[PDB]
Formats: sequence, C-alpha cells, structure tokens
Amino acid sequence: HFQLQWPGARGAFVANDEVYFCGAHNNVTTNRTDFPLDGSGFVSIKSGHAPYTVGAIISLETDADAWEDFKNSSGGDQIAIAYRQVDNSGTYCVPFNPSSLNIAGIQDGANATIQVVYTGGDGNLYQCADVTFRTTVANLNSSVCTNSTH
Ligand SMILES: *[C@@H]1O[C@H](CO)[C@@H](O)[C@H](O)[C@H]1NC(C)=O
Ligand SMILES: *[C@@H]1O[C@H](CO)[C@@H](O)[C@H](O)[C@H]1NC(C)=O
Ligand SMILES: *[C@@H]1O[C@H](CO)[C@@H](O)[C@H](O)[C@H]1NC(C)=O
Ligand SMILES: *[C@@H]1O[C@H](CO)[C@@H](O)[C@H](O)[C@H]1NC(C)=O
Ligand SMILES: *[C@@H]1O[C@H](CO)[C@@H](O)[C@H](O)[C@H]1NC(C)=O
Ligand SMILES: [Cu+2]
Repeated sequence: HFQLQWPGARGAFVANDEVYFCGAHNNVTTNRTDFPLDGSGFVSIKSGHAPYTVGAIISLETDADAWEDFKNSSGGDQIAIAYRQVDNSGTYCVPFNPSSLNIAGIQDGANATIQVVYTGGDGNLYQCADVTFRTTVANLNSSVCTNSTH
C-alpha cells in the first residue's frame, strides 16, 4: 500500500479504501496544492512493500469525480506518469513537468487531479491529489523528493 507525500492527497490515507477510486475520496476537494509548470514539480510517494508497479493518470476536470474524467477522447487513460516497476520500499519520487504532456488545458490557473495507480500484489490501489498548475511556486521544499533503498 502507499501514501502520497507531495502533493497531498484529497483526504486521509486509509489502507482498506485504496481499492476504490481516489481511495474512496470520490468527490473533488477545494483545498488544492499549487503545482509548478517550470519543471521543479514532482510526485512523491511512500510504499510499505516492494516490488510494486506505479504510474499516474490525470484529469483536467475541476470536478474529477469518476474514472471517465481521466480518459481521453479515444477511451484510454490519460497517462501523466508512465508505469514502471519499483524495487525498493519507502519513499519513491519522480519529477513531473505537466508541460511535457500531449494534453489540452495545461496552463497557469488550470485545475487537475493526479491519480496515482499502484499494484504491489495486494490489489489495484489508488490515491488522488487535487492541484492547480502555476507557472512557478515559491515555498516548494524538494527535500521530501528522494528514492529510498529499503
Ligand atoms: C484538504 O482538506 C481536507 C479536509 O480538511 C484534508 O483532509 C486534506 O488533507 C487537505 N488536502 C491537502 C492537499 O492539504
Ligand atoms: C459527491 O458528489 C455527488 C455528485 O454531486 C453527490 O451525489 C454525492 O452526494 C457526493 N458525496 C459526498 C460524500 O458528499
Ligand atoms: C479550480 O478549483 C478551485 C478550488 O476548488 C475553484 O475555486 C475554481 O473555481 C476551480 N476552477 C474552475 C475553472 O472551476
Ligand atoms: C488515450 O490514452 C491511451 C493510453 O491509455 C493512448 O494509447 C491513446 O493513444 C490515447 N488516445 C488519444 C486520442 O490521445
Ligand atoms: C527515483 O528513481 C526513478 C527511477 O525509477 C528516477 O526516475 C527518479 O528521478 C528518482 N528520483 C530521485 C529523487 O532520484
Ligand atoms: Cu500493500
């Protein structure tokens, strides 16, 4: 199972609820994290076990309340962070520049939900982060962005 370290999830981590859309926090929140478009951004998680496979899908709907909100015109998931295998437990952090995505609507002031998709042998697990993209972001502490060796 896993937790979002940054950007923060919609609500509290509940292990059993990770099998549901957005970890059962199905409605969008209004307390969004500002997320930079200048390439200083990242997504940081912590896993209790490894190996696991992780990626992220993205919705540019303000009201990202359903699976379909994360799908493109051709019915595929809008992949924000490509799936990869991770062989260490503890922290795992990937840089993320939304400017890299072939998606309409990525600009300053745009709202989005990043939904992390994880499988570690104990189900298909999900957590969601509601963000607002900003050209830049000031107080960003990149110190939580590390990969562990555990
Ligand atoms: C948003 O507020 C909710 C409810 O107070 C809280 O559980 C959650 O952690 C907050 N999200 C962020 C990104 O701080
Ligand atoms: C979430 O939003 C939907 C659609 O507006 C609504 O039917 C439902 O009552 C809401 N759920 C919660 C837990 O507030
Ligand atoms: C983006 O989300 C914020 C906070 O929930 C909200 O106040 C704002 O209206 C949203 N933007 C759009 C385009 O709906
Ligand atoms: C939709 O996303 C899928 C990946 O899940 C991709 O294969 C497909 O090309 C995308 N379709 C469009 C129209 O971008
Ligand atoms: C963590 O490892 C991944 C490769 O799985 C790498 O892309 C990423 O940049 C690393 N993060 C840090 C903070 O070194
Ligand atoms: Cu687990």
